[PDB]
Amino acid sequence: NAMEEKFLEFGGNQICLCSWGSPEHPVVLCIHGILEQGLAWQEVALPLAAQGYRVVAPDLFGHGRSSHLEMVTSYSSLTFLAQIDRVIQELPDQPLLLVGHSMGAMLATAIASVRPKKIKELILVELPLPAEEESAVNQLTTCLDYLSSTPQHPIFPDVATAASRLRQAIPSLSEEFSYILAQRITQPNQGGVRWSWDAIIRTRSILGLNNLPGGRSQYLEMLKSIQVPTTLVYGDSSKLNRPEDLQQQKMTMTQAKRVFLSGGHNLHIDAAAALASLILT
Amino acid sequence: NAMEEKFLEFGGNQICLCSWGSPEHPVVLCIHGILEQGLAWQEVALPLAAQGYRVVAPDLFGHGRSSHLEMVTSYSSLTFLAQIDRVIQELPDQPLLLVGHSMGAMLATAIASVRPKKIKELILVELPLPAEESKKESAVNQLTTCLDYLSSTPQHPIFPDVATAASRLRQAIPSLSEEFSYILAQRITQPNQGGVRWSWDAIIRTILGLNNLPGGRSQYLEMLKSIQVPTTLVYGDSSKLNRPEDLQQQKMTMTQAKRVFLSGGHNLHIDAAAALASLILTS
Repeated sequence: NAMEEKFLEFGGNQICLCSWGSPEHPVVLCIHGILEQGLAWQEVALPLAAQGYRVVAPDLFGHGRSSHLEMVTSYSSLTFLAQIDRVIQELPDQPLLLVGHSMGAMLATAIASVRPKKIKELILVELPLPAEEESAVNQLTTCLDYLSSTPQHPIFPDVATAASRLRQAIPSLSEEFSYILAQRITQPNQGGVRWSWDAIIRTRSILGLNNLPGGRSQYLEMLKSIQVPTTLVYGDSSKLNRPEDLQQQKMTMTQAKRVFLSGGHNLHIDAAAALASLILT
Repeated sequence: NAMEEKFLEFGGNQICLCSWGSPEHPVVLCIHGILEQGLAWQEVALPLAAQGYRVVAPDLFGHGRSSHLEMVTSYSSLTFLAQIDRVIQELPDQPLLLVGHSMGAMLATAIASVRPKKIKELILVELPLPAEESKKESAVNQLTTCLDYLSSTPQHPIFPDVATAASRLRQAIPSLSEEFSYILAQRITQPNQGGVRWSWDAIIRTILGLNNLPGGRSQYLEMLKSIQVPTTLVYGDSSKLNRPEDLQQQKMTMTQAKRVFLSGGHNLHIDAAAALASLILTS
């Protein structure tokens, strides 16, 4: 029943893999979104594991218990894609179910476009549309100044404060689950605790984590190119996608099934059971 | 006199700074191209140092004596740009002469666009332009090729001795003296599997998109157009790097740049080293 954790070496760093279920069972590979962690999948993972699946959810670099990258420029969608590809390499050589949430869904789309034989079904939860289109020089200046900044996390009195922060951000989290999440990504410091994920990732837009290595044009190509059965899952009260954004996705991924669940952006929390059932279908 | 090396820590890695001349003298910062090393600037650096300049040539990560990046995806133009920005932050706070060759010239243009107040003169030796790209969809194929490559573990050839490695350098750049070819190979070889291999990172020889920033030909020209610092475009009169249309494009885009043709091919830092030093000295 309980989550297991193991580390896998990659590129001089360590990837923390969270898993639930029997190691001999068919794999559901789940990719979390920005600032989250593999444990965020727990409410989806438990009913899947109960039905005979092995659920595997890596912490992306800089998140959860995975290594922070010592050189800031190593944080890129390309690095996360290589990380996920390495995780797949470590899993059994059978087509698996691939699920991604938000940034995780963008990553999953790229992985499914590159490794179609490995992907039995693709489930894209709250897929974002890339930014549409100022000068590259001014972009580059902002980026280089950001990379040299040395962002720090605030000091909370205790883990309970951190858990309350997570519940403010995702009101459907139980007190228990908010604490289980917060304790895994806090560390003692300066007489209290602070987040233990890499502070540099909090301005993901400037780091380019909102886009794939080839930019928007690579992303739109990918969406239409996906060869594997796919379901687009959205929260019926999410504000991630405007109506025109939903239409852009529907008109690009014309072969994808589309499902709306009861919840906002954070459907892995808001509608965990419904999402697990969807994956089981 | 002789080259000195000083190491600077950055991002958990080590940057080797090759330098010639007195530490208190005005700086000429030189950026080498792909597969080369800071020592490749020596023939330019000696006459500059003799005229009272401090010449500094960093080894780019994965090259020369700088660290290899243990995660392959770390090799990007942005990483090299951040590395060069870090090196500038380490140098005195006085506008300096920035010189780049080939890929190093591309990197030099980007850093000059970002930190113009730091640059007295920008000297661009054999500046490339990105090719006009096809509008055919190849981005899935490109990412596949890239991911497969990133997980490959290419091995360098094993040469029987350093003299053989030096011969390979001299075949690549015929104007290299036997002596200088040997000095370069000496620095970038190491024992392996019964002979010697290159000591730079084998993954760099490639498909990784290392040669250019994100944007394409059009975006890059906009960068070039924006350059406010005094600039000299330097070309080899027998170089085939730039077609006449590419030379024309650079001239049209950078209307305030001075332009000069030196006697030699692409590898002017070797072919025309004294002439290039002379040009730098007159800026």
